Amino acid sequence: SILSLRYENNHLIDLSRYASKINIGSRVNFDPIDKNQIQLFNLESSKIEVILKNAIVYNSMYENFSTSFWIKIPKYFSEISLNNEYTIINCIENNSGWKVSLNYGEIIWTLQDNKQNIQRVVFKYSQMVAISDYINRWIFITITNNRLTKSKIYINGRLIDQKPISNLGNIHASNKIMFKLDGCRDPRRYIMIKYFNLFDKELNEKEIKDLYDSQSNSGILKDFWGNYLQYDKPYYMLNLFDPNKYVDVNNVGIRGYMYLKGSRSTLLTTNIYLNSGLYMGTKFIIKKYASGNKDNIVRNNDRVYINVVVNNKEYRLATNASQAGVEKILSALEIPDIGNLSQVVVMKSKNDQGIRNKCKMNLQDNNGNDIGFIGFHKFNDIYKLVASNWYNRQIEISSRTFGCSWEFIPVDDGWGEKP
Ligand SMILES: [Cl-]
Repeated sequence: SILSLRYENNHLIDLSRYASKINIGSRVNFDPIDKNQIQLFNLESSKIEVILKNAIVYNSMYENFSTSFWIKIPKYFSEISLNNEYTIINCIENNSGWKVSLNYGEIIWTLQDNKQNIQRVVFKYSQMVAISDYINRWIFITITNNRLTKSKIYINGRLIDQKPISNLGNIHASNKIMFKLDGCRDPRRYIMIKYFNLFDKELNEKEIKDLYDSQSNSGILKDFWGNYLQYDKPYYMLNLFDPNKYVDVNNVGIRGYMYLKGSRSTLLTTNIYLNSGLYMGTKFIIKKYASGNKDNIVRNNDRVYINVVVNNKEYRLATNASQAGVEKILSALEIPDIGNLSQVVVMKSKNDQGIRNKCKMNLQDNNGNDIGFIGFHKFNDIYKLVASNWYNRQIEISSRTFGCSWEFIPVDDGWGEKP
């Protein structure tokens, strides 16, 4: 790349061979979990300016170029965000160049030539959706530009929009890239952004997929928002196969069980959003099995215990694998009475090919034999949580199955639901 903006040591740096200078304002926040996760507020002092080396300033009718980054965009909460396009990444000087801008439910790429001809490619996402892949979740952006053909915008490696640009003439962009919310009327607006890159070519579909995969951190489990999953952090649970239900407990102890039951609440602000509630049901807390590692990030193949919170008390997710049948119904046990019940969970973030997939939880007995992935099964018209090796086998012979994929949802200020 010709620009690779990364946090190292105690500063943002360009890791490219150009080592372009970076000026940060006083109100830029870096997430302590991973300081590559940059937070920009709607404040004049919340800005990053890259001073491009002269050699890489864009001034051409013919040179191809691309950009990639990940972004997490908080839910739009009120009418003040309608019909308010605001720049976030600015490389326009003297009315020519490129920029990334946001609006209500949009990510916009703009090219402007030196006669002020414009082309825009746009990603549109709805806030009128039960459970969104995009609202307040880290998503991978890629924009490519071939001066003889098309601009293209990709989301998570998938082509979303393309437009011809061969009618544009000379584009003379800024020698500065300004990361800053410019013209945003929502005082509480922020963005989170990571892994910004600029490339002096049109990336192809394979390069885009490979960049998406390589930047996915796939040896690390992720929460619903795309942040690293953590130990000792309460999470509300979502089963991806039956997303309108939430987890509940039918009594503590081995003679009770955990189950999925309908129906998520409705969150609404008239004409702004209409979503399923996410802060529902029995919270789970992931506990370390292994001694000796201070780190609170949950990694692929980590062994864990799962604690369940019921009326502000913790219990242990567990089962007696001796019960009849392949599907082992899970219970919330008193921790002092866990005895030799099966409770160790292997956490999984990636497939046999090292590609990220949704969180799976493989229950093992105390000898480390698989009891199976945690999902659910219907007994007596109730969707009880289970561990079942049937899931493991289906994955092993198909590489795909349904019911044993989960999301962990912590409270996040980009979502705004009241718990
Ligand atoms: Cl504990």
